[PDB]
Amino acid sequence: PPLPPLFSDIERRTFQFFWDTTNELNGLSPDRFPSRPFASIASVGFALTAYPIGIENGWVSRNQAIDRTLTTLKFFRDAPMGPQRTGKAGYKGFYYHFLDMQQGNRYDSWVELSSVDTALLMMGVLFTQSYYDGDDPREKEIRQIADTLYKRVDWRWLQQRAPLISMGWFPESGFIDHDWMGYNQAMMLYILALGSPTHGVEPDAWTVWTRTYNNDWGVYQGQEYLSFGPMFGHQYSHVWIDFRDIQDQYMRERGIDYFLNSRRATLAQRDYAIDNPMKWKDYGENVWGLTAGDGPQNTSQEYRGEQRQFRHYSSRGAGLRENFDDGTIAPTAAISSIVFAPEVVIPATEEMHKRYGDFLYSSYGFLDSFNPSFNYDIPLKTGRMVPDRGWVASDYIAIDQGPILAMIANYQNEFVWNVMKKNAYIRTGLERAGFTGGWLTP
Ligand SMILES: OC[C@H]1O[C@@H](O[C@H]2[C@H](O[C@H]3[C@H](O[C@H]4[C@H](O[C@H]5[C@H](O[C@H]6[C@H](O[C@@H]7[C@@H](O)[C@H](O)[C@@H](CO)O[C@H]7O)O[C@H](CO)[C@@H](O)[C@@H]6O)O[C@H](CO)[C@@H](O)[C@@H]5O)O[C@H](CO)[C@@H](O)[C@@H]4O)O[C@H](CO)[C@@H](O)[C@@H]3O)O[C@H](CO)[C@@H](O)[C@@H]2O)[C@H](O)[C@@H](O)[C@@H]1O
Repeated sequence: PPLPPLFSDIERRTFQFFWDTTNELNGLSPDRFPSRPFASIASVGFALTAYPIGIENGWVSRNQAIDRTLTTLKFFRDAPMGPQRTGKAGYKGFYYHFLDMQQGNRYDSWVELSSVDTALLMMGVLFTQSYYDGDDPREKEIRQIADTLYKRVDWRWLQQRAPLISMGWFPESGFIDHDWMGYNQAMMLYILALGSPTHGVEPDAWTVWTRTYNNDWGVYQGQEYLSFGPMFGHQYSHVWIDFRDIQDQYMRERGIDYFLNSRRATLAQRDYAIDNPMKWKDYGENVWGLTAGDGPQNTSQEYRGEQRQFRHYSSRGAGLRENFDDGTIAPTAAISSIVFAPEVVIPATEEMHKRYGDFLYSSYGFLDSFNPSFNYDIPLKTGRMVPDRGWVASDYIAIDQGPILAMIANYQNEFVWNVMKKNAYIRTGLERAGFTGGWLTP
C-alpha cells in the first residue's frame, strides 16, 4: 500500500526534531522537548539513526550529518568513565540513562547505569558504522570510534543472575535486582550482547530470555501472539532488525515470526479500541494505539459514573500483560506499526491528523499523546487542556519520535533494515541466538 503525502511530512518534521533539539556541541539529544530537562542516551540512539534518513531525503547535507555524528561519537569515547557517584557519564562501557544536556555526566543520583538504554544507543552507533562506509577520513573515523564504543560494553559484567542481563547499576546500591525477561522490547539487548567479540554472552542468554515468553503467549482481541500490552515492545528492536522470515527456536516451534507477532499486536490494539470496553472517548477503528508515554496527571476522577485511575508518564498498553488504559493514545503506537499493518495504520494516522491535528500535529510532528476523555478542571503535570476536546501533551519524547521516523523510512525503502543487514555484529548476534531462514540464510 503506498503512503499519502502526509507521511513524507511526518517523516520530515520528526527528522527535524532530532536534528534541531540535539545539542550540537556534544550531540546529546533530549529525553523530552521543549521541557529539555536532561539528555537520554536512548534519545541519542535514535538521533544517530535519524541523521542518515535526513541525508537521503535531502533534509541535511552528508557533511553536516558526518560532523554531528563525529561530535557525538567522540563525546562518548572521551567522556569521563568510572564508578563514582558524580562526574562520570558511564562505567564498564555502559552509560547513565540520563546525562546533563551541557556537561554530559550523570544527571543526578536517581539515575541508573542502563543496559537497555546503552543498548538503544549502541544500535544507533552500529547504524553509523554500517552507513558511513565512504573513503572520507571522517567516515573512517566514524567506523573506528563506533567499533571502539561497542567493544567496550562489558555485557558479561551485568550477568548477575546466570546468563540473564540485569537492568542496570547504581554506585550507591549495586546491581539492579530486575532482569531483562521476555517478552518486551529488549530483544536487541541480547542480540548486542550475543554479537560482541570482546565481552559477549553465551547462546544460553537468549534461551532463558525466552523462558518467560509463555506467560505472555495467548489470545487477545482475535490474535494469538506474545501479548505484551505496550505497542513499543513490538517496535524498538524491529526498528533496526528485520524480523520477517528469520526464526529462532521459539518461533520455529510456534511456526510464526516476530514480524507477524508485531502485526498481530497491532490489529489487536485496533480491535481493542473498536470494542472499547472501557468506553473511553473517541476510541475507534481509526483512533487507537496505547503505549508508554505522557499523560495529564496522577489522579482519580469520575468518568461515566465510575472511578478511574489516570496517570501522567506511564506504561500504557492493550494486551494480556502491562495493559494500563487511561484514555490516552500516543500516535507513535499506531504510526510506528506502519510496517506491520499499513492497511490500518495509514487511515489511523490520517484520521488522527484530521480530527486532532490543529492541536496534536505541531512543529516536530505528533506530540507525545492525547486524551479526548480528560476535560477535568485540575492542575496538570504536563500538557494542556483544549476546551471540550480533552488534553494534549506539551512535550515530544525522543524514544517515541525515533520509531515514527525510522519505521516510515523502513516502509518507503527498508532503509534502516538494509543498513543493519550489513553489520557483522548484528548478524553474529542473531545467529548465536538460534535465528535461521530468510536473510540470515547462507
Ligand atoms: O523511576 C525511574 C525514574 O523514571 C523517570 O521517568 C522517566 C521514564 O522512566 C520510566 C521508565 O521508562 C524507561 C523504559 O525502560 C526502563 C525500564 O522499564 C522497563 C520495565 O522495568 C521495570 C522497572 O523500570 C521497575 O523499576 C521495576 C519495578 O519492580 O519493574 C520493572 O518491570 O519493564 C518493562 C517490561 O515489563 C519494560 O518494557 C520497561 O522498559 O526500567 C529499567 C530499570 O530502571 C530502566 O533502566 C529502563 O530505562 O523504557 C525505555 C527503554 O525501552 C526507557 O528509555 C524509558 O526511559 O520505565 C519505568 C517502568 O515502566 C518507569 O517506572 C519510569 O518512570 O522515562 C521517560 C522516557 O524516557 C522519561 O520521560 C521519564 O522522565 C522519572 O523522571 C524519575 O524520577 C524516576 O526515578
